[PDB]
Amino acid sequence: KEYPAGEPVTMNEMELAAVYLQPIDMEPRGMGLPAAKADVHLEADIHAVEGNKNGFGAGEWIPYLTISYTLVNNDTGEKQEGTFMPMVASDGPHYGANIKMMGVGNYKVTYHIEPPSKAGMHRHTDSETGVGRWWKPFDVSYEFKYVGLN
Amino acid sequence: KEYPAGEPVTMNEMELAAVYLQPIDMEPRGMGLPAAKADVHLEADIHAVEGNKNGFGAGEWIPYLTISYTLVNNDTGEKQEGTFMPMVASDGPHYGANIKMMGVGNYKVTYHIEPPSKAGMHRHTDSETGVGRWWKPFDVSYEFKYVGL
Ligand SMILES: [Cu+2]
Ligand SMILES: [Cu+2]
Repeated sequence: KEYPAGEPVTMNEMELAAVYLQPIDMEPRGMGLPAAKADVHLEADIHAVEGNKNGFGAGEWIPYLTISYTLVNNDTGEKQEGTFMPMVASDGPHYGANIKMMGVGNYKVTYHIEPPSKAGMHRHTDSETGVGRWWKPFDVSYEFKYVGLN
Repeated sequence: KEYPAGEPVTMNEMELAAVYLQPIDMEPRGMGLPAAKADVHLEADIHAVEGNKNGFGAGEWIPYLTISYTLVNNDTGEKQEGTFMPMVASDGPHYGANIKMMGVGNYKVTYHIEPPSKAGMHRHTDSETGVGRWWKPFDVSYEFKYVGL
């Protein structure tokens, strides 16, 4: 049971979507909220589309991103902020975190995305094997209605 | 991927090959060997194969690995230790480094490989979407004859 958070959007030759699930157990455990103390596992789903200039083929996961989120309950104004961790689940690698939500309501979440160069991935720059410069850091936002999972 | 280094190995539901090519330029050339001071760019080409239990589909690049190498010129006995960086080129992501070789001859290179957990990748362990435990760190070796480029 996976829940869409807003609509996927394409920016910088990547398709970027936000989704959530019931809370997960992660290894290493003890980092972040345990499933029992969270309402959802929120993810950033990010893959190359056709035309990617940074060396990724269409559909490939984009690794080494640094992603922060700012989550606002629009009904109350209460917010929370954090960073996602890279992880892998049975249908592949993604970025995510367990999240305790802030009640039923209309939410907005914004993901601030930093390119792979900022977490240790290097690019070939020669004419023979090289790729283009990385895109500049950017934001994407999603609006969704949270009603709980049960 | 220009010059194959030995034969690919399939282990831990990954195919692992070594290749080298001419020295390349890297952004921003940080802690690494400049192309003008190197003989080759040596790479680890590592992708999941079918039955991978760690969440990767067939042919997918394995990200977040930590890889070091031990390179031995078997003819002279001279040894070199170093590490690879994650790297993207026109044909996709890989791990590699510019390397100064130790003369022409028969070589062995061993890659020492640590799983994505060491570089900060977490795993779902839940029943519905969880994956198996990571494999333990391991070595893969390649024998090749280096004659220059
Ligand atoms: Cu997740
Ligand atoms: Cu490289």
